[PDB]
Amino acid sequence: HHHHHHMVHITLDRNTANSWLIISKDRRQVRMGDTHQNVSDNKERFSNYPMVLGAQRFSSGKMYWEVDVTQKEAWDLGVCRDSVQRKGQFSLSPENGFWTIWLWQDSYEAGTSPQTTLHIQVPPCQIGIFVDYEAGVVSFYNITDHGSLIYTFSECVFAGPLRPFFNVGFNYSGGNAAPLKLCPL
Ligand SMILES: c1cc(NC[C@H]2CCCO2)ccn1
Repeated sequence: HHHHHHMVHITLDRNTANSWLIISKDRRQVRMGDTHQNVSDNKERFSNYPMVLGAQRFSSGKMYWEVDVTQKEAWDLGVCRDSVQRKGQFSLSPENGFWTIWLWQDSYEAGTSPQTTLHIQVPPCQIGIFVDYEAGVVSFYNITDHGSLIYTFSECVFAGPLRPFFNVGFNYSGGNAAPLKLCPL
């Protein structure tokens, strides 16, 4: 792809994080802690899942960023509306304000409703995410496989400002402790 020149510097918003997440000093990495991280509760925190938002809000233009997922067994990545539900149970779908892909149990899927199987020959270690606000497009790229296309959501109805979206996943297995990292430009 040729989206690299739309690169944006994303940082994580601590205030939105589930209370078990640990965000690095530079706000560029996030991982699952083994306990509550001793923060107060607030209406912005995702309560039920190990999720966090980027601080940046997008309402126009073209934006691109990359995320490192090396050695993880489970994660969700993409964008979401600023006004998505934070508390309780919900599914990741465009109807609920999410445009996402994930890894779960050795398969990759797009967060449509119902979910769509992805066809990935080279398991990615870094994911590229492209948003074209005006066109209503969210695309995902396999950086490990020379930028090959993973998935495109088109005809998106964003219906609000967008924020970068992250889920580090649970670590019931002991094999999913590794962080998500925002990769340098
Ligand atoms: C199972 C459930 C846990 N709940 C506390 C936090 C983590 C994400 C959702 O809320 C923590 C660890 N194992």
